[PDB]
Amino acid sequence: GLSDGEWQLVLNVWGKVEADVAGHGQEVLIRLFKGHPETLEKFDKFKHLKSEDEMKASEDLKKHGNTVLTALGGILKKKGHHEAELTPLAQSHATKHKIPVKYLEFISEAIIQVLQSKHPGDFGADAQGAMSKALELFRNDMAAKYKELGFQG
Ligand code: HEM
Repeated sequence: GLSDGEWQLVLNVWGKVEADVAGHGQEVLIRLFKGHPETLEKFDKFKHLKSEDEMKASEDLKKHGNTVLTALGGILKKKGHHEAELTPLAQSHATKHKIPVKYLEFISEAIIQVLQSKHPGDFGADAQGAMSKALELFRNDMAAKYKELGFQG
């Protein structure tokens, strides 16, 4: 449900993430886990991190943040015509990783916070509104797929 100009604002600030995907991805998962501690409990591999300093040092957390934002970028570049990219993620998150839809709101919040924290000058009011709409469209489509698969949306 985005306009073409709102997709361009999203893809233009996504270019800042592409200049450093793993660094943004690491900061998103740290913000997700420090903001909403219960999300960390879905990651069996990341329990042992008892602090933001242990999370910062974890090369596996950084590698997983990289994988997370590389997939999200694949989804955003499709501008809404993203069913083929979205399906595999809704499949794996609804079944194997046991992620509720609400946790998707939390990581959406962490992404905006990261973008605002790292690019305050480039991520103004128009870019913010457009990225919020993009992440809402992703969340909504993820939830519709979960319902299709027999899960709570
Ligand atoms: C923008 C939203 C998200 C994206 C793009 C994303 C993407 C991914 C990708 C690409 C993988 C590896 C492939 C796969 O298994 O599907 C993955 C794994 C995983 N995701 Fe996400 N994810 C998102 C949100 C979440 C949230 C909010 C949680 C938990 C609160 C979560 C939990 C996990 C877990 C537990 C795994 C498996 C990790 C492991 O290797 O041990 N994901 N995610």
